Amino acid sequence: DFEVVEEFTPVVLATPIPEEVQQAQTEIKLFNKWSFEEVEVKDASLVDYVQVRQPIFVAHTAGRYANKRFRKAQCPIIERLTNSLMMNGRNNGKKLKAVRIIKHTLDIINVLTDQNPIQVVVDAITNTGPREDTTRVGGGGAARRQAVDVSPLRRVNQAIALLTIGAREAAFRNIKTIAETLAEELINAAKGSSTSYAIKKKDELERVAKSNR
Amino acid sequence: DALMVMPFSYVLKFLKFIDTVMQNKTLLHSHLPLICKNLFFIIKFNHKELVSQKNEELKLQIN
Amino acid sequence: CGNFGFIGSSNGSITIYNMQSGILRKKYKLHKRAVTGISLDGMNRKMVSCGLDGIVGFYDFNKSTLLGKLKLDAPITAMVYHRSSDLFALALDD
Amino acid sequence: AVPSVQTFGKKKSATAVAHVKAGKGLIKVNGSPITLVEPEILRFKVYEPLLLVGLDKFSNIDIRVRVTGGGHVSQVYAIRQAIAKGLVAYHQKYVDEQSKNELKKAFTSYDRTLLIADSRRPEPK
Amino acid sequence: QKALPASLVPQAPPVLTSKDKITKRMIVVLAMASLETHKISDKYVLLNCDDHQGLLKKMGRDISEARPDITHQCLLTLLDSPINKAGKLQVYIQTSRGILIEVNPTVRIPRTFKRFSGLMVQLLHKLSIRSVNSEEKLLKVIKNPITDHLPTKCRKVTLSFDAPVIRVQDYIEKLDDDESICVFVGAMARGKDNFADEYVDEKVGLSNYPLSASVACSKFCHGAEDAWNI
Amino acid sequence: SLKAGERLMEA
Amino acid sequence: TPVTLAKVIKVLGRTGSRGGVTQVRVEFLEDTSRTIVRNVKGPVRENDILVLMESEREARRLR
Amino acid sequence: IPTHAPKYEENFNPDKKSYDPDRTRSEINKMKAQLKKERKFTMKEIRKDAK
Amino acid sequence: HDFAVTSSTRVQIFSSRTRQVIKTFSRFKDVVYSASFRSDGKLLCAGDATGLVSVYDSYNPRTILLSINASTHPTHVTKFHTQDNKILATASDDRVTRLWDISNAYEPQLELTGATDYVRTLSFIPAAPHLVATGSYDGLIRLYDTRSSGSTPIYSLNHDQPVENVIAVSPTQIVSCGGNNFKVWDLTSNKKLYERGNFNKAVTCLDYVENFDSPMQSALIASSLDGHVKVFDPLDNFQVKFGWKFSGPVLSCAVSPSTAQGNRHLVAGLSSGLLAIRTKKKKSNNFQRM
RNA sequence: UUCAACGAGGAAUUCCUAGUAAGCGCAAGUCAUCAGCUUGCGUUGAUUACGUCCCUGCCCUUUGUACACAC
Repeated sequence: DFEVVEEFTPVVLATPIPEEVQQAQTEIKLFNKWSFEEVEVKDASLVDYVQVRQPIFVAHTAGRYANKRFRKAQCPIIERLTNSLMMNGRNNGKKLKAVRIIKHTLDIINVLTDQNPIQVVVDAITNTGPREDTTRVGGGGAARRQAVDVSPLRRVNQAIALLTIGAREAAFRNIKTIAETLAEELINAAKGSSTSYAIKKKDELERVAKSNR
Repeated sequence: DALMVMPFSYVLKFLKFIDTVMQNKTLLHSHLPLICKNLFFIIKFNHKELVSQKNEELKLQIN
Repeated sequence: CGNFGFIGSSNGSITIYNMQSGILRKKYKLHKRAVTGISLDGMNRKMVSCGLDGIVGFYDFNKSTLLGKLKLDAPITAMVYHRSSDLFALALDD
Repeated sequence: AVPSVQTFGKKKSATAVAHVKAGKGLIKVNGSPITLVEPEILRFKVYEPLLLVGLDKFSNIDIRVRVTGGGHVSQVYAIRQAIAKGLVAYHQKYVDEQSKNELKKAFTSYDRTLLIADSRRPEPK
Repeated sequence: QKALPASLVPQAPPVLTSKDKITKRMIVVLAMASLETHKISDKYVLLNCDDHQGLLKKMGRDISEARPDITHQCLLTLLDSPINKAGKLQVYIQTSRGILIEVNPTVRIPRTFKRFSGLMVQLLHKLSIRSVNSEEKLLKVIKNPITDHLPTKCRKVTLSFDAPVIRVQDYIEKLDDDESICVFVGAMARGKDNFADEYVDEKVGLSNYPLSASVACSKFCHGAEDAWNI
Repeated sequence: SLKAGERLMEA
Repeated sequence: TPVTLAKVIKVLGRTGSRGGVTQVRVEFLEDTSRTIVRNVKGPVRENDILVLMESEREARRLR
Repeated sequence: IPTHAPKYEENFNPDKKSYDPDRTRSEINKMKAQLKKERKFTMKEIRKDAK
Repeated sequence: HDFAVTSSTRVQIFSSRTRQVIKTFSRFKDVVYSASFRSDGKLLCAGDATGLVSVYDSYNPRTILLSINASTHPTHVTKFHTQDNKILATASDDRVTRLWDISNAYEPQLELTGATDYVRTLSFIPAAPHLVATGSYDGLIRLYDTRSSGSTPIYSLNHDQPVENVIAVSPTQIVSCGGNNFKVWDLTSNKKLYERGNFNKAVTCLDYVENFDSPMQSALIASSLDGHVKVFDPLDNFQVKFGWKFSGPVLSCAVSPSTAQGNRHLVAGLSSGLLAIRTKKKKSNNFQRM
């Protein structure tokens, strides 16, 4: 048929480079394990806000996303998960610890549910983000709520927030750690099991909006 | 902004209002540029939905 | 662009060298008999080769794919690419 | 006597000087190889100037990087910046300009902070 | 064909708190309780309708609204109900001054009134009360709003007199296997039953008669016991 | 206190 | 319950909305000509899609 | 459910401290607070009349 | 190349090149009973005497991955599926086995009941992945199609003695040991076809080897509470070919799997409280240019 | 064995928008101030607004003037 030759000598270097590292020059995988192609966002209106189309090697892109309004809609969603994981007074700044426990939770997500953990966390985002909410229409403070819709950036924000703080309180004083509780949370949120803090909170917010619609 | 806030059902009854008001030719001629400005902004802003409505009543109304 | 030179050998293989530094960049292997015509777009985007087995191959150039292949009814002896109108003429054997 | 090229990579207070010259293909950061650059979770931040363009660009040149200052992550960002713009400058000066701006296009499509830092800050609102 | 449990010796039920937002339970919220303290010069008291002529009128308020006796006799009824012994209930109260108190199931509220008054003074000023056996902390002032502490799947209803009357047994077996039930009952002497409009999606009632507070609590508890087979 | 737009809508 | 998707075509300005809530004008995707005025909670801009649990309800102001 | 009895003091007063059952540690805490306030007042007064 | 030995209240992974304990799992509360590796060899399930299946990952004893709380009775056998990866079959002293999806580890995805006394063994059929053969102390190897209800076996094989183990040799034939013999059963025809009773006391366990470097193309070895472990050749009518005698009653045995590629092992753990391993092992550039 | 406090702190309240909040240590001790501490210096580094006058306030204008066109 037709084939292109574009290297003309088997490439060998003087510094020995590991075989999986030099295998990573044909496709960029997260932590050299998890592929970014065939990772779709199975809910439209959240594609163009959960970003999985520039593959990365680690969740530590030091780029600047907090100086325009919707610029954090194209931080990769693994890194948005990581950044939302490193928040409380105890664990502020510790992005390498957050990256390391994201690596551990994607390994154990894959070893429990034998599928792509990036696809699992993307399904967890698109199942967790609430599609309706209530504002408090004031009237000076008349305690009545009015149901509003909710924009997709707010849905991705509140999805990552619900998932991460659900993993924190689920790891609060049990035997499991943050990596294992976050793995359980992301798996249950991906399949949508109503056993997770995150989609129970989504179902409560959507049900209250349905109530005082 | 007042003409952009209102939805298309209120745009259709605004067209009914203009259709009735240009039969009384007294207050048509005393408010011609106001009627022209409001009506042309309304259908220029709502043009995509207006040309997808299918009703001969509104077609005869526009004519 | 002046960057690329294209060699078409009698064993049917186009090699693309860089004119500045003189080294092999790419090597397409479509034909099996002698490649008698190579040309490229004015925008370095699609190249066109013709061999004397009577197939005109159309390749993308930036991506290294082929866009298509068209089998004529005679071995082709010469190509001339008019580059502004993107029309090339072949002197066939018939 | 040798064709050689020197570039600089900077983040906050780390700074990395990379000398690129023609050779056999060895990439050495602070004397040790590139496969020893700790904190070992950002070793792929150091690797991505190699894996973005292929090791066949590095098969004929040897790089050495000297990194001072900074912390762990500022040093890996200085290393990757120095390696990237050193490969670009070597292919500019001693290989062809078409491979030069192909390398610039690949690094700039990944992130242009491999080639241009974000340097002077803040903003007084 | 089905075997026994491996251990027939009866364990005590796991006492539930706000640190367990998973288990199905019954929350009872005593709203608009009258729990305020005051100085005498030398002495601190809890404001009654009877410890004063006009301390409440010097504070501005009226004497009919200083009734801690009725939240006392609701708390006694809820914590002597069998559902509390079975461990399917916890009691939150919220003062009319906006102070939320979490009440453990394991507490022994004192039976006479002024013992409860002296308990409420130290609870309101030390924000915490330990046991005599001092191993856990079993009556404590916690942070508003109550929805931070209620379980994540929890239908929140309120109790009144002017509402579509239901039956507690079929109403509780309507809800599903992990949903709890948070019942805001008003511990006023009188007042509009709108004390929890911002938390509640269903306002129901239990009788066609003017129902007292602890009688409403005991009615809902006995209905819950019949619905959960206790 | 309404504003333009909703005054015109109710009218 | 069948849900529907609706793309923003215009963020309505100078409406007297309550803060943190912005009115918006969305057209549908199954018939991309008819619009409806909704009012959303988070940050919204043009040509982004948002999810309507119902579409039988026009939005008033909030205030 | 087990049923514990609540520990609390009778005739509670927040402004008075708790009644410690030791008269030689409550006494040293009382007189530590006493020397702290009297030392602070004393040296405040002597530095302001020095001023 | 590694094997896990379940003693009381710890599980030790030994290496197949040094035969020392590389890693050990000691954080069980009661006697740990079963410990098996997943078919990918990535994680390790252990059933415990309190009915708490705990699955760690192998080669990391500190990360307990999930603790399935099975029956209140002791859980005596825990093994993953051999075809599927994300289902784990645990039978217990509750006379009911359970299939658990390890994602949803709260309720069992299937509850295989039907046996009257003390189910002590599972097995999976090696080509049809819907087919679970379970064995209990009343005889009566039940076996279940998991697409059906699952509370009734499709058929039952009457080993007359209380079975101790059931393994699957072919996709068709399975071998059950219990009592002084073992029997083999064709599974497409529901029918016994060999029985060897060459022991004195009860055969405690079996396992099976295929395609390994051997004159024997297949080998079933059997461990039998009197000291003996014997190897039977499935191709000439399950005739015994070799045996070892040990210093006490042998409670469990295993061999290195079919693709061992190195130092090959036969291990037998005794009821005396000790473990017996028998292994078989395996100038100038100028001058060169001249 | 059994007689004080305490397991992340109520009501309220204050501050805060990118190398920012927060974590971390290391130095200095600069005529006032500070060592019951103060000021530097680097290391790690986010979440959420970036819209709106609906609430609370503060401010400005009410001839368009300044030259066309337009309103």
